[PDB]
Amino acid sequence: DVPSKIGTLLDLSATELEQVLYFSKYIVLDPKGAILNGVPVEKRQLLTDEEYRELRYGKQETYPLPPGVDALVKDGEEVVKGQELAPGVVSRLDGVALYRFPRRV
Amino acid sequence: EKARDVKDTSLRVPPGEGGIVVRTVRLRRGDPGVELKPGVREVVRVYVA
Amino acid sequence: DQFRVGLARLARGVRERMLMGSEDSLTPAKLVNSRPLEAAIREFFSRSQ
Amino acid sequence: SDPVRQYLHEIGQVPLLTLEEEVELARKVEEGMEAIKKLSEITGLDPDLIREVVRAKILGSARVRHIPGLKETLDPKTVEEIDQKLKSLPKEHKRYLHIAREGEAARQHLIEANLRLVVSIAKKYTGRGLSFLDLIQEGNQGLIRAVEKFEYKRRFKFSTYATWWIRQAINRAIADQARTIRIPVHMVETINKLSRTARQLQQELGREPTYEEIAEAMGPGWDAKRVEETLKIAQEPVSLETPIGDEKDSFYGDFIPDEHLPSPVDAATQSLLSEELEKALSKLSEREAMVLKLRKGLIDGRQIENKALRKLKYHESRTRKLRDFLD
Amino acid sequence: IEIVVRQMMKYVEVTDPGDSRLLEGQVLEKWDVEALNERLIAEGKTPVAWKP
Amino acid sequence: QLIHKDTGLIKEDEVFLGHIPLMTEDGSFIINGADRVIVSQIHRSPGV
Amino acid sequence: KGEDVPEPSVPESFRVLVKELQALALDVQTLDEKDNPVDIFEGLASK
Amino acid sequence: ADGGKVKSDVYGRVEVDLVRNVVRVVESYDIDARMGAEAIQQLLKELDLEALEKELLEEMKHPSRARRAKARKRLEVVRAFLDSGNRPEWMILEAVPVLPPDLRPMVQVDGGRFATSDLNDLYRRLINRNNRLKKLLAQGAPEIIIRNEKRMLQEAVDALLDNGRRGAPVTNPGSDRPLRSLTDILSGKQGRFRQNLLGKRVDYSGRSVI
Amino acid sequence: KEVRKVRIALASPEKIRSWSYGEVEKPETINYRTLKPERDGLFDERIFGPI
DNA sequence: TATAATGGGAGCTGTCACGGATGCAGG
DNA sequence: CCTGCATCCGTGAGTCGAG
Ligand SMILES: [Mg+2]
Repeated sequence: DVPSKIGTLLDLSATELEQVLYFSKYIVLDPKGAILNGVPVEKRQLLTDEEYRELRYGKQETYPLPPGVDALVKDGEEVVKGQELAPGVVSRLDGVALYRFPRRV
Repeated sequence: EKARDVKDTSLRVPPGEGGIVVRTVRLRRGDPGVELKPGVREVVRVYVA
Repeated sequence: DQFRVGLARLARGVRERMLMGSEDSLTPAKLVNSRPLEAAIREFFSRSQ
Repeated sequence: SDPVRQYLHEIGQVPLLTLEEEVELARKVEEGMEAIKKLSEITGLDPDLIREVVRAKILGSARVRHIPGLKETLDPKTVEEIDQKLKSLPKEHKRYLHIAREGEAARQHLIEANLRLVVSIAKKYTGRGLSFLDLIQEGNQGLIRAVEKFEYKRRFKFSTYATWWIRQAINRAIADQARTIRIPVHMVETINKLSRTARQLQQELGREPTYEEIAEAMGPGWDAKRVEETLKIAQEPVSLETPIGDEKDSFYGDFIPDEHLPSPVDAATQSLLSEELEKALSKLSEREAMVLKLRKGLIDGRQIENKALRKLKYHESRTRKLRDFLD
Repeated sequence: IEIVVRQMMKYVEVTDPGDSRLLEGQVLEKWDVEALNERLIAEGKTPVAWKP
Repeated sequence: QLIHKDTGLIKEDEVFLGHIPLMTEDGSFIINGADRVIVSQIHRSPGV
Repeated sequence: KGEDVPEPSVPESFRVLVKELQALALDVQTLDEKDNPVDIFEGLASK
Repeated sequence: ADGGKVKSDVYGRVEVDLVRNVVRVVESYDIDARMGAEAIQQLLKELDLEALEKELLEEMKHPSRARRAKARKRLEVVRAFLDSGNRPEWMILEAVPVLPPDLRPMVQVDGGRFATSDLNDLYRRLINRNNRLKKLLAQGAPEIIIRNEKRMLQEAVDALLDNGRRGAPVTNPGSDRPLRSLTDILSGKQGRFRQNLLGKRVDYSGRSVI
Repeated sequence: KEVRKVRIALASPEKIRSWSYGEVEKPETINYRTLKPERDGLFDERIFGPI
């Protein structure tokens, strides 16, 4: 019912309140020292699904290897964005690369 | 007189209506060519002119 | 038009029963459900404006 | 905007498992359960308790709720007590804790991974009296049952074993919730069988069958009366808001009288009855008054008995005006 | 018609709150703001400035 | 007729689809014992 | 009985209104001049 | 690990690798972020109305017209909640009321069949979805599932209180007729007010041709 | 006491619970065979009252 | 209780005029 | 960024009777 009472009290647009109540975007009660995109997370901030997934569960990615092809990098080795994991594969992010299901021992 | 198991539900002539009864129709369950809606034992129509 | 609607629904039923069941033993009798067609026509002649 | 499209979007976020990943997750789950049994053998706690503590730690601090199965209330305090009694175990025993944890994580991942299957199964069940999303949810319950009951040893792809449980739960839901007046599942089976049979008979006869023909195609024990009663019990109620007329004007429920509440003439009937009975009882001697009114229950609501009986027979034949109350 | 128009003229909007707890732009009945003003004047307080 | 693409087996049959209400000589119908009339409906003719 | 008609009491439709407003999670109270609750349900709806 | 020899550099979640014999901490935060009526209710309980009243009062002195307007519009709600003694968190429902069975009757008609109110079907939806939500909670369902379930619950409460208000209206199977909610009952031309209150059908009445 | 006023206000969950004669648990109406109100159902007599 | 199965489906189209809020290009 | 005008969304649209 416009203007929204709950929306007015908490100072949120109809669209935002819609997004939160119907489970589209999250909203932060306790930042707990979180940092996203270089700016720390302010309270009452609307996070998308991906954003919250990244903040809470961390960022990671899996890269498929064409069958019968060995990689250029080993298990547990640090990886930089742009560094290629195989002759056909390049990594998007930083962090540690790990071996998923070795075919040959 | 002892209490009777049933009560009088009979179809009576509505207020302001009436006439001579011209016709009657009686459809019963167990009659040849006669099948009512489920649960219905019998159906009676009275045509009054 | 209502016949067509009930017929398309009947077709949906046909495909739905085609994907399932034994792909060997099936007949047009076991595929075709007329209920949506009957319901479409009856709904038309009964409840239409 | 559209709930279904949103769910289908949230479903397309989790990528599908490669065979190795499926096998891995299933294995981790099974070994996790085994590890929970092991920790039960070690610590001496309830397998359910330990399982729910492990699950509590895996899911997060967001979800801790009392479980109907447990013998104790599960608060974060208690999950921390139990977690502290698990962590304080020797190393070789403490291994099984980690095994169980990664087991639960693998379980979550496994359930979340196969959610599309539930959609593709529930899309065939549309229009049976349950909404799409509800079918999807019950199918999800089936999927969870599948994950808990799945054995990767048999070398069967998970979709095979899961499909059965999904169909099972979806059908259970359709049978349970789709009728305003609840009819037990077996009776629903009976009704549906009757309907299919009638459709067959009518398909071959080129006309709607009678109760007797249905009784014939029904086999032994079935007669016309049973078919009629079964069709009678299969009748769904109709809405009071069912529109009457072409316009928005009146509802079907406006034509139905209330047969419960006494109309003023009925309250007046009771009043006049008690009054006339009280006034025409002048014959009564006091002893016969209290005793005969206790006979008919006119006081507390529940030889001289015979003389009072006879006197009442005497006063009935007298005024001849009480017939009206007798209908 | 005068009765109805009278009902249309019933309301005022606060131009200045004065010493009241009222807000600028708030709309209230003319009667209420007049009783409030007459009470504030009796209290020696600055009254509420309102627009018809 | 049911026709299999692979097999090629053709199973032909006549199935009963139910009844279509018939119009009487005068142009009305009898639906559930009561005489009814289907009223013709004017509308915008499709096109561009 | 030939006597005068009694004083009318609260109409049932208003009760229906109150209960339907309650099912909407809104409390509708009938009060006296002292701002105390008056019960139109005569203790029937109160535990 | 190692009796306290090795510890963590950054905030994160723990994956214990037994194969590689390494404790690997994925970089993540404990951040508390929620969705829906839980989050909103939490935000409502935290509200200090006097404080917000002060802030809005400070905003009331700004030379901008629009800002004073919006500050006023907010302060009206705030002060409403203040004076009424109503807690804002009451705008979110924990216990949903249930209307007496005689105001939503299941009654056998003349023909022996049954007639029933749509409120019964709405209540049925709500109850079923609440039960399923509870069971899914007790069984440790994943995130997405519980999310969708909570959404469905919210839409069931929506359907019950006001139907068709948000999204497409809830209808009965094989029917295009939107079910009648409490809101539909109260308001409208056929609503309880206009139909059964401001006017009534009366006894001791009649009619005829003049 | 004559009613001189009608007040309308938000209902706390505690108030809503203080109204209720019981929680409706099962989404059931009446028994199919007996046509009596089902226990803990929408029509249950143990909550709302005797038929 | 085990071949494997992994993102839905219908849509309703010829009123009209208002208050209020919300948003965007312009001074 | 503050004002003004364009645009979207929700809300209304006579009475009684009969069906
Ligand atoms: Mg037989």
